[PDB]
Amino acid sequence: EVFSRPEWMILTCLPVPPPPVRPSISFNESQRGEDDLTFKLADILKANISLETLEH
Amino acid sequence: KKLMAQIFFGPTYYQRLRHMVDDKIHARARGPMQVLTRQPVEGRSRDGG
Repeated sequence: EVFSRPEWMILTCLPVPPPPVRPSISFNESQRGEDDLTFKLADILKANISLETLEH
Repeated sequence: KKLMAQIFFGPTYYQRLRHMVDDKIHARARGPMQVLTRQPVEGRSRDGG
């Protein structure tokens, strides 16, 4: 009832892990190096906007 | 003094192998840490733990 209601197995609001989980290994000034997770999250984000603009 | 024993003395072809101690010896007392895990890095070269 308090800690794991079955409805929470289904995701509606996705937590975004902060940079220390997905460190941007930023070498030089004119370059960066985003973590795999940072790309996959941008993929989630991209797919989501696609859906939200499509349904609206 | 003569050793009581007689030794099996003679030439034998020995090879010098590629692992020299001074290329292996490693010590660390605080040094570089990984970005993600914030734990010591790996390897003699990288000043690892």
